[PDB]
Amino acid sequence: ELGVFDDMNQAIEAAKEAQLVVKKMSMDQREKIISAIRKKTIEHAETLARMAVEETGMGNVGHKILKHQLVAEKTPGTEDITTTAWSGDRGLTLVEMGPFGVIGAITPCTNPSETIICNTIGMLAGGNTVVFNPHPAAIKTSNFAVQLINEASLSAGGPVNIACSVRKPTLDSSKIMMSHQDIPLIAATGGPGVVTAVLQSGKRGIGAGAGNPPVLVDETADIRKAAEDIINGCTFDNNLPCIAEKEVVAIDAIANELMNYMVKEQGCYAITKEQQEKLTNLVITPKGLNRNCVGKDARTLLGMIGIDVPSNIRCIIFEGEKEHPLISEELMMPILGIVRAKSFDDAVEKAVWLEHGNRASAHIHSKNVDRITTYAKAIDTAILVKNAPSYAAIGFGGEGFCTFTIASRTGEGLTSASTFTKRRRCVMSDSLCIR
Amino acid sequence: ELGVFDDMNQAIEAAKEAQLVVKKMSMDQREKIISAIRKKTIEHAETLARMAVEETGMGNVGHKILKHQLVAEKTPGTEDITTTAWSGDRGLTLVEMGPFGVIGAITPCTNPSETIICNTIGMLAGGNTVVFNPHPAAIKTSNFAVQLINEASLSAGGPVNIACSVRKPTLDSSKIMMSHQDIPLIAATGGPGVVTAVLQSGKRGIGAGAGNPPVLVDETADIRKAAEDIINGCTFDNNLPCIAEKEVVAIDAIANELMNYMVKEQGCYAITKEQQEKLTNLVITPKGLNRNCVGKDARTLLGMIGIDVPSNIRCIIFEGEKEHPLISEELMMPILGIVRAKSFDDAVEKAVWLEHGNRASAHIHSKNVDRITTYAKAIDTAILVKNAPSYAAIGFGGEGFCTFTIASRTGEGLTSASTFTKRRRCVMSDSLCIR
Amino acid sequence: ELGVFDDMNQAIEAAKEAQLVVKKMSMDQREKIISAIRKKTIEHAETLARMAVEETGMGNVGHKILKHQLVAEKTPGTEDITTTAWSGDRGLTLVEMGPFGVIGAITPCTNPSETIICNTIGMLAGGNTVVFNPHPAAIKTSNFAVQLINEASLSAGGPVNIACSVRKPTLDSSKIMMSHQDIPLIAATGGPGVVTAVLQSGKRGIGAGAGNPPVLVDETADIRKAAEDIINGCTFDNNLPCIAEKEVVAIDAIANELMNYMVKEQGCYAITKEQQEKLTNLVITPKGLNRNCVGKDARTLLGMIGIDVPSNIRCIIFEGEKEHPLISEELMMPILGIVRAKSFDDAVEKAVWLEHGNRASAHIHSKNVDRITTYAKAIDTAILVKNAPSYAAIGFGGEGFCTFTIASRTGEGLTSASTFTKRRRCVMSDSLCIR
Amino acid sequence: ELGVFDDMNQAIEAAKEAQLVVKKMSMDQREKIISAIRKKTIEHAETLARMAVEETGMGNVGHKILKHQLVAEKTPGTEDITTTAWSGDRGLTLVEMGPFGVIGAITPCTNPSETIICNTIGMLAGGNTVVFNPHPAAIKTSNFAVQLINEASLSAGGPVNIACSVRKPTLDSSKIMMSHQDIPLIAATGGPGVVTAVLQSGKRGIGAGAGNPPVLVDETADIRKAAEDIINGCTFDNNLPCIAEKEVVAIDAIANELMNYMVKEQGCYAITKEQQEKLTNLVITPKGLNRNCVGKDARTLLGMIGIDVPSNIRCIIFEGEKEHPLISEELMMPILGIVRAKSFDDAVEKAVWLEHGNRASAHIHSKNVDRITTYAKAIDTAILVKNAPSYAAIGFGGEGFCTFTIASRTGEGLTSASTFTKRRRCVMSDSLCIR
Repeated sequence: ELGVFDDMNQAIEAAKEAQLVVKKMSMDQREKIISAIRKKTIEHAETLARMAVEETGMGNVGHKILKHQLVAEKTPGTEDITTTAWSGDRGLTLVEMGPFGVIGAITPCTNPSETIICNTIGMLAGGNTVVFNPHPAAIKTSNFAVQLINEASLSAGGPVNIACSVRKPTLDSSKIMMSHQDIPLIAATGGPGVVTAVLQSGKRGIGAGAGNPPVLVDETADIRKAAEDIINGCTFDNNLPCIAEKEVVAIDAIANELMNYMVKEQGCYAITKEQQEKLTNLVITPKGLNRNCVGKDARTLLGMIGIDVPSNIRCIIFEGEKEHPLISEELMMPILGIVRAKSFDDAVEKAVWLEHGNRASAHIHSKNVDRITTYAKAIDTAILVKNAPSYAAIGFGGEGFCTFTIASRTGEGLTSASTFTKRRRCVMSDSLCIR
Repeated sequence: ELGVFDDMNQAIEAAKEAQLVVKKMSMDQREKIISAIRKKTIEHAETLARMAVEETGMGNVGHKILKHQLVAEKTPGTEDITTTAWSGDRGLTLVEMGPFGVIGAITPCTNPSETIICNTIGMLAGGNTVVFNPHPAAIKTSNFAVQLINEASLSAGGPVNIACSVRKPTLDSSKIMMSHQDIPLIAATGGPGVVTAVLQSGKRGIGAGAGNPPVLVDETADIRKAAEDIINGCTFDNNLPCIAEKEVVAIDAIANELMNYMVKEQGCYAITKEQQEKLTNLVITPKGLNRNCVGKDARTLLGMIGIDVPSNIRCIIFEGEKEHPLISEELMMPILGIVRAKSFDDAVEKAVWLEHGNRASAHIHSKNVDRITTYAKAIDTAILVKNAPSYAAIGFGGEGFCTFTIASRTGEGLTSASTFTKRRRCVMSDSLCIR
Repeated sequence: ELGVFDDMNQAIEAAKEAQLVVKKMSMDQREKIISAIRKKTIEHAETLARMAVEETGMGNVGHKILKHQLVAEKTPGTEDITTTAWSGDRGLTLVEMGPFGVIGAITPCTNPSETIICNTIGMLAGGNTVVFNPHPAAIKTSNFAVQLINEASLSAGGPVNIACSVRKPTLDSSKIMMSHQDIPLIAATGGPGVVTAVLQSGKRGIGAGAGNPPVLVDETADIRKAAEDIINGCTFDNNLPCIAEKEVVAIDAIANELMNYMVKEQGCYAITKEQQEKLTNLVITPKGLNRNCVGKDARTLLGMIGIDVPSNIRCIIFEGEKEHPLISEELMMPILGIVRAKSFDDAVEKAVWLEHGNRASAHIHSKNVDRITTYAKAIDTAILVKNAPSYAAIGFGGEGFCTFTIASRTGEGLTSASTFTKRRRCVMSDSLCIR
Repeated sequence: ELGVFDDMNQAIEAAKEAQLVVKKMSMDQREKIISAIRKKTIEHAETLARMAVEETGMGNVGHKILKHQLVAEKTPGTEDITTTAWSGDRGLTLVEMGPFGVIGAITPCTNPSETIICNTIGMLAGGNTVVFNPHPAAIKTSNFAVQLINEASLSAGGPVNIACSVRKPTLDSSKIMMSHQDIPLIAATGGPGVVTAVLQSGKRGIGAGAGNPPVLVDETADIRKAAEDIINGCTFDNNLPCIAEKEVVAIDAIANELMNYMVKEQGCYAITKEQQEKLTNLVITPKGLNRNCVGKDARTLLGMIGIDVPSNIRCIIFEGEKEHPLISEELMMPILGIVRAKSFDDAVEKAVWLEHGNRASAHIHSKNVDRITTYAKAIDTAILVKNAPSYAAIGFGGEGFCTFTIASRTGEGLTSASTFTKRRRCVMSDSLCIR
């Protein structure tokens, strides 16, 4: 299988060879390989999507197809590689973005192939190659994505092995990456466990940690549209994405109108105190989160606690305190609690507890510039969406490019090609200021 | 003593308090505190400089005074904090540079107070505070710099403790910083030992590793000016700075002219094979580098092996192979070997071995754009100076700002305020595109 | 008198000589001359201000002193001159901002010395010199400013005649500028008559035309603060500035609260229908605008129609239709009509008529992002201030730099040094891309 | 015929209607219409090219096809429309690029359809429409291009009349454009006569004046490659383009080698003093330039003075003084004199006379950074190409985008969408700085 290897040392070596050609390739040559990856991704997004659902049991196909199309269209390519110039009496100074080399990447089972392909477009654009240690739940999907990219590069004249992976990811294979001297950067896209581990590797780690994104709704909001956007956003790929709304905080005065709209127009099903407890018991085990529930549609989750509901039901909503464990905990499930709030200031405090100091993602619906500003300042997230669904944050219905590696922990924010370069200052003294 | 504390947990706590005021300070308020730090630095550069020489035994006062003046003048302040905007049908998207929080910093005995103050200007500009664990050889100097900054902030209305330090740095106090949960970023300015250690901390580490900067001189160079620039650059603060030229590679045809110029006009003293061996024996011990020699002027080093020379001698030069240990090893001494080369291509290969894969700093004298380009591409350093002394790389006689934390390992290059921020995307959907 | 000449051909020649030195001056040399102009301006703003009031009869001293301090502090200098770089396989391409040469400038009697000095800072920063043909009402003031700048440049090592003027401006002297072959650019800061004339000169004309800036206030606005900001803005330097609010459009529901606040807290005096007609008769003559009224404080204007009012009265307000000639006409007087509006959409239409297709300046008080966006899009002005006084538009209490030459007609917007340069592309083929 | 009208007032009105839809179109909608124009241009470049040659008698088809493909590929679209943001304590300030409206354009018979289409892509990207008054020699070609664009916009959902023209251009129809109140900007791409006329119109004129681009070759140049590049560049589309090399200045020592290479490898034919005089008599008439010679290939021009030469001859070269009228005069003919020069400084002086103060285009072959810098500074052109053919200046084999409207006179340089917008500052006070 193309770009896939029996072990990590082989993956890294192959990748290191290809990178010697990649660092000397023009922008035009890289952009061709990248253009063919975009094309290959679109052509196979149906295959990639059903693979992920079939292998992991999570998410759904129509949303995963859109995810893959967003990656192909809006992931930055070589236009993201830029140069700055200062010139004056003392000459010209240039600052460039040079390659790192072979980058290691650790990728999730939620957006497995989206991450792999987004990372590669970016990383390749900057003259890097990349070696993946994919989540073992999504290994087939992941290595299919890898094989696609090499197909795409083979199509565009080469080289082979711009992206490599291993046939069987383990912890041993990931330990070998993180102590490999040929690898100076690792991008970690995953939970806190893996991110922490890369920032202990002795290499620079770009760390995409977790979150619990709240969405604030105040009384100035368009409430009908707020309902629509929040469910759309929460339920996207069955709540798998890190950015998706996972709990609401509603100003008291409009909280009934919002929730009403949610039931009556957005396919929401309000559960009783009783039903809340059996669902909590289901989705939160003594072992932590229920892997069998993560990324499951709401009809399926309701069905699992013996509640039969119409096929047009797509989200479980209820009103609860912020400590409610379906509210305080990141579930990656179309399960959305509403937390009622006395005041905007109380709303901000509740939202901030709920975000859990992650400074990952948070959302607001308000038409009031002071309100937005207040919330923005206090919540201090890598991402803030105002009056749209969360996925606007990655260019689905909002300005800006797509990524799947949001580096909230180590601070690079929404990663692109430029993230994965080294800065190089070039000082041409006392010449080449033409003024 | 102001900003200085008995232990690291106290340092960090004080710093964390001040940062709560700093993150809500305007740019104008930060820039005032920064303006007063610049002023305080200039007023006390004579004191800072003689302190460093007196405490460490290294460098010299006139050059250290200039180093401090460069920091005050050319370290970026709040103008380095920038914002990007994308607007279109789907609204306005902003990307901002938000504070990290309390940054930890580990600083050297070579440019102790320069680093402390440069870091602080940058870090403060971005809404951070900073806690230092200074090199223990330069603790007095370092903590004097710290106390100055708090004086400067006290002068500008507060707050106290924007920069903190410890009375007695140790390895215990640095371990406490690197495992402190209140600290998400550490800037490490030092050798590979300390940098490696911060990249194992579980936090993002900005890593300023070591080097061995070569300077290539070809036959198109202005040779008389190349002589002048290289000695000036090599001998600056007795070769302490990471960037300074520490070995030459000369195209054979002009190597005699260069070296001749060096002796006859630049205060160089050519040593014999005999004298080379006693100096190697002196400056390289079974314990590694001779701490008693590092940063010593050439008259002093010559004197230590019983060679008496006129006061106008400032650099030891000789012709040798690249493996010669005064040539291959970073000495931080005004000791500069010349390596003769058949051809430009041979010159590039020699220079590349000598740089030792650090991708730190390298230099060239050539008037030929293809030559410069060839060398630049192959040497791939964070810094490349063409036809000037190395310190042009930090704005002394070259375009661009000053830093003392050149992050060659982790890839941020010449650090400034913007380095020490987190990126924040703000998506204002379907409003505030005024076009 | 320094920089001032008997005739325009002499002015231009002297300016052309100085420019030969200016185009070869470093940024540091220009910035020194500029730094001394900033300093000289502050030191003499009291003199400049009382000169203008005393010579023209217009405005007031305290506000003119602040105007001059804004120019000194916030007019961009040589940091406004920037360079862009594109590098790739085909080499390096630079784009620079090169000088025009000798720029001609035509300046107003409202902000005479502010314009002269702002233009010069900018123009000098870019390697130009400048020749002024000052408004004849403010010739003394204007040529004093000129003489100051040459004093400032003399102080900083030269050259003399970076700014020149004529002892006696006329129409003949301005015709000679506009047909002078040594002058490729003219900046026209004045009414439509002079701007039109420069755009007929055969040279590039940068055209700062007139306006009638409306300020919209809706029901979401902070009304008490809206009152404060609008009077402060309208009455600044007795309404002389082009940007200042000159009429209000108020959403009906809060129009009484706004106007009430204006009378009770902002020193406003509401006039009756009767009093409106005698003031209209006063300030609008068969000859057009009453030169004896322009830039007069409200107590003085009220007094002129025999209405005695307390010294604490600073603005004349009344409610009227938009066609009311104190509302529809730019008066440059602290005379501010309020136009009541059924709805936001009606408010936008009224404001748009009132702006008169100038696309100059307009203002809004609203906390609603859709409202702001709607208004912004429809009014389409070079300048839009939201929830502040108009002078925020030039950095008094708002982000961004200062100018006094707002080129609304020819489209360059708020002029700075970069405006007054020529773009130069430099294509270095197949070299100096170091990546 | 689509977008073409019987008279100019109709053209302008139709254009003004379409622009009301264009100013409210998203970037995505504009970029679709633009994408279809790019596609339509490529599909019909063979038709456009042979039309121009057949109608004007000038240039050649293979080069015109490449010209059209460069326009389609490298003319900037809506990515050229950008936004700047400043945020701080006082809020957020945005600067946008808003539409002008209906732009008038005057276009040449040399690159008729290239100009029309390049202008339109740019102008449309910024929310403008455009009305053309095409050169009457190339009216069919020009109006075919116009009709294509409307075809392209019709294909992409509309609107019709984004570009308009007249069936029969005259001076009356161009006078009506230049005095039309619905038109605030005119782009003039043509000789000095038309540019001067637009800068007398009372509107902002963007003025693309003429030139005489010299190419300097010194002794450090790659001479064989210099020969190749200069002929390729000079002879491109039979020397029609404004940018093309039209005379050489050669350092004496390598001038024979260059010229030798030109004859022996580049299809050059050296003419005698005798033959020079009959060609001068041919191509320069008492009426000025010979319209029957402009843009004719060298075999044809040689043939016209009775000199029969092989089909492989593409350029007429000779050695002459700089005043030689085939050297000093812009001919737009593959006629290239070599001017021999004592020294680089003499070479620079000769080149500068030859450029004739146009500050249009100039070229150099030198590997020496000080040489390039010296020449660049003294020649001060909108365009400078180093070591490539001139057409690198527009992205054929050099970094940067394509244009056909190089505004050398009025200073905007290489025009793109951003040129044809008005700047708009938006000051959001004391809100929407999220930091």
